[PDB]
Amino acid sequence: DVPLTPSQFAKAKSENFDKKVILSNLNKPHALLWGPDNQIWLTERATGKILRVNPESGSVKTVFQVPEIVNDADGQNGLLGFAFHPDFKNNPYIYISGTFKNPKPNQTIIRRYTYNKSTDTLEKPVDLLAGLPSSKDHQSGRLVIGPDQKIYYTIGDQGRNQLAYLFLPNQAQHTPTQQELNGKDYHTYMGKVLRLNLDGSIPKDNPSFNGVVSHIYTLGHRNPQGLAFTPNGKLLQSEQGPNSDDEINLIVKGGNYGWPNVAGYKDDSGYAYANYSAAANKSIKDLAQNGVKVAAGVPVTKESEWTGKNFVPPLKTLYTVQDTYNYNDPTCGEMTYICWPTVAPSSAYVYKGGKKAITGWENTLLVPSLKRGVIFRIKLDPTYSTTYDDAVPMFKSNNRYRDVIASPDGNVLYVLTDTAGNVQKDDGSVTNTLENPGSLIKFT
Amino acid sequence: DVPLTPSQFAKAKSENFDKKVILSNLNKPHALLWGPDNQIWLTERATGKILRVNPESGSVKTVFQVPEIVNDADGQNGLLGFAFHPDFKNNPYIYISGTFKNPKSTDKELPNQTIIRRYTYNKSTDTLEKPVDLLAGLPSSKDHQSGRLVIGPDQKIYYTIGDQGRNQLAYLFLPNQAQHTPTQQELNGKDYHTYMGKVLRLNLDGSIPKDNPSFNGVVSHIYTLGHRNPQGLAFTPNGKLLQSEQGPNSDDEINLIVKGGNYGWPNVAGYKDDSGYAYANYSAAANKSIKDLAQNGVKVAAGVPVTKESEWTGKNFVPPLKTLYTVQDTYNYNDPTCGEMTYICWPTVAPSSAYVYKGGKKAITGWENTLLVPSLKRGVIFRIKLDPTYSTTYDDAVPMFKSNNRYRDVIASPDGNVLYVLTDTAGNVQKDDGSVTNTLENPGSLIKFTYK
Ligand SMILES: O=C(O)c1cc(C(=O)O)c2c(n1)C(=O)C(=O)c1cc(C(=O)O)[nH]c1-2
Ligand SMILES: O=C(O)c1cc(C(=O)O)c2c(n1)C(=O)C(=O)c1cc(C(=O)O)[nH]c1-2
Ligand SMILES: [Ca+2]
Ligand SMILES: [Ca+2]
Ligand SMILES: [Ca+2]
Ligand SMILES: [Ca+2]
Ligand SMILES: [Ca+2]
Ligand SMILES: [Ca+2]
Repeated sequence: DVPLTPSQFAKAKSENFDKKVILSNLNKPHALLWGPDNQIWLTERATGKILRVNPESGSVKTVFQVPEIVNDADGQNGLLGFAFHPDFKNNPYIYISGTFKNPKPNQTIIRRYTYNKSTDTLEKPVDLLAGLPSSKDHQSGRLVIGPDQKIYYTIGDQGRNQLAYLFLPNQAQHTPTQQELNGKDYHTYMGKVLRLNLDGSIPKDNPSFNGVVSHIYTLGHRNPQGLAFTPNGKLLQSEQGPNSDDEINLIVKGGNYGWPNVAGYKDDSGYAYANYSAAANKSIKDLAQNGVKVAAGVPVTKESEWTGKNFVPPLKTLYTVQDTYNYNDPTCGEMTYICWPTVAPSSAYVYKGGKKAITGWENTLLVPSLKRGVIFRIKLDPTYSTTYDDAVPMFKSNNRYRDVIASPDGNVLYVLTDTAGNVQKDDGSVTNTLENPGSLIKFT
Repeated sequence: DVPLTPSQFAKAKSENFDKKVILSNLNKPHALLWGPDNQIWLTERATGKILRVNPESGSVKTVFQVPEIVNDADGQNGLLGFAFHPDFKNNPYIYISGTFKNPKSTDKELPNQTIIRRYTYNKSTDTLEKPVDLLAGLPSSKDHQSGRLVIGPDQKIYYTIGDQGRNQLAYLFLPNQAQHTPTQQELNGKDYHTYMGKVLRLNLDGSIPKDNPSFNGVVSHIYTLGHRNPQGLAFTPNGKLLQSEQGPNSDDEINLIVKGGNYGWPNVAGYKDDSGYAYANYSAAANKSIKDLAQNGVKVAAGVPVTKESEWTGKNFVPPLKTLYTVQDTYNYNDPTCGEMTYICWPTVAPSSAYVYKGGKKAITGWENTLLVPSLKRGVIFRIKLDPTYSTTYDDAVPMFKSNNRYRDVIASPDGNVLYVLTDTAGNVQKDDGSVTNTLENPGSLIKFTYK
């Protein structure tokens, strides 16, 4: 898609909705879910707390706090995954993923907790899968259980080939060896959508890569923070691209999603793969022009020059631009990245409507934007095969939307907001003064 | 997708297949189908003939010649639609569409109508009898007629009807109707002028299906709108409707036909990316003596209104699964390696058809869930892979059977180890070096390609 202008975003205030803050003092609220008790359960990434807010009153109780969660003030790590069991009534289990120190600097662990209604807390912990990659960047961590009862988990590319991890060789394309996988060497589990049994083991019907079946379901992802199933069993996803091509992808078994060789469509438009991990002298500066304009010494590969297999394109990109696009926009003062042709999707929620269904939102995908302070409504067709028209921005505000769910009746939306950060105001300029820090707000 | 280079096309020779010309010098062979009698049936667009060929022996027989078929030697009109009834044994019906004089016209060009008609096949007499007009009075012209006709899993006739070439070449100043929809009043008087650049869905008796999508309040024969020249149309085993379509100077498409979907033509070619194309409305040109620069709307003569794809106020837009090809605004549409024929070097392939490879007891390795797209101007058969559910494409369109021929249509034998293709009798094609020729290796031919 084509970038919306600062003007277009500013006029997307969603006047037709009543805004109402439920919670205010929250420490990096990450994910929120509609609990099996008709209560909203959210998480705090830094602290590892699992709250339970009464959606009708706003009363909150700290159910449990995941112990030893590591969190870098400058990072995206901490308590990440968070899901319930499909049949909670009969199987009261909660699934999470978090950043924990690795005695042999950190690892990522997918852990199952056992819910005790009597004491109303989490007990009997079992590690489903550990030794997973960890860094301060692009951890992703969306954890959902599918219609097949499998754990679907997104694990980012750890931020390799950019910023702090500029010269680390991106492994979104890398797959494990039978020998490594046999030694629980999950170093390849970067930029992947994992699919695992409820005991952390490898599903026997998982896709094969290099003659090897592992926990990998799909590959070639950057920072896929959005992951949600549709009423008909399809897997929609939202992902963060580089200076461009944030995506809405349809996850399919064994599908290769191109990162880092391809950002968005394979069109050689506005992005080229500049591999800094192969640069001669590692002193070379990343010009931050999305690979379109690079410093001498860095091997650049056109997406069209990629010799990949099973490449699956996005259903939509926010946004795709041409090579003439200016990645240094003066409108964003110093924070030049906020003026990049992206929206920074923090999640992906599939709106199931209800007896109070918002009119015209049938088969829509809600995608919250961090940097743009909007929540996108992406309409798809009844079969969830394609998108109709564009991504319509909603609830414009000086806030960084982190997640979003809807009530059963489906007339009220609950969104989480970043405790702090940079967001684009009504003009093209930027600010770090967030209107609603670490909050759970409700739109009716 | 990004355009292949002449050299990449050139090496797509396909040595892994045996090339064997069955027939030659057919009169503008258009569509071929695999008959129930395990014999190959093909159509001759100009003459209106229906030929039955013996796959192994090559014996031809003119089974039937559709009477009054109108065809301009220079146009894309004539006998178009050609389909058998799914259960041909119980229901021996052949469905066609063709250009016929319209006694009820009021124009120069626009003197013809397109008619979807049913024929009954007589076993012992071996010819088509008892003709039944199902839907007549359909738009007609020399350009973009499309005319693919398939019978859907729902027992409905699905038909592609091009935008009639409006807004280009000989119809440059005619207002494109791809996005237009019929009023009830028009539907009552059987006025189907708006049936342009559409995928029609109609009952077998030719009436409007009660469960057809609505467009601006009216349920008509329209299933999907906003098409240019959709020559490819084929159902996948799981009921999905795949389609191939010709774009302007760029953005040929592989589309997934979705009920009520707006495929955007002419305001959008390929993705809504505002890249390489722009909608220049020549019918609204200030001074109409102006010329069409043929630079895909990026650069147009003075006086012609131009609307960006992003400025398009349309709804239900469905983007293509793949574009052949998409390029940026800096693209040079005046490519000197094609010289006098500046159109063949454009980032397009002129997809001539769309065939779903169903495999079989001798299926080709790795061809599961593929879509064979014959290219006219590139002399290749693109093999496009999709996932098992036919939801997405895998990788790019791979060129096959490179040759100085205009591939028109393609099918596979039931066992799946041989491909049968039709080539144009005359026309332009890109040579291995990127330049143009009209010297076709196998003019109006029926070629069989057998696998390893
Ligand atoms: O393209 C951008 O301008 C931009 C902005 C932001 C942002 O504002 O937080 C992120 C990203 N990109 C991004 O790629 C990304 O993976 C990301 C993660 C986060 C986050 O807060 O967890 N922000 C962002
Ligand atoms: O862009 C092109 O270079 C190009 C080439 C050709 C061709 O080679 O026939 C056609 C077209 N475009 C085209 O747009 C088109 O609708 C078309 C129809 C036909 C045909 O033979 O029926 N060719 C072509
Ligand atoms: Ca980004
Ligand atoms: Ca991708
Ligand atoms: Ca791209
Ligand atoms: Ca064309
Ligand atoms: Ca289209
Ligand atoms: Ca376009």
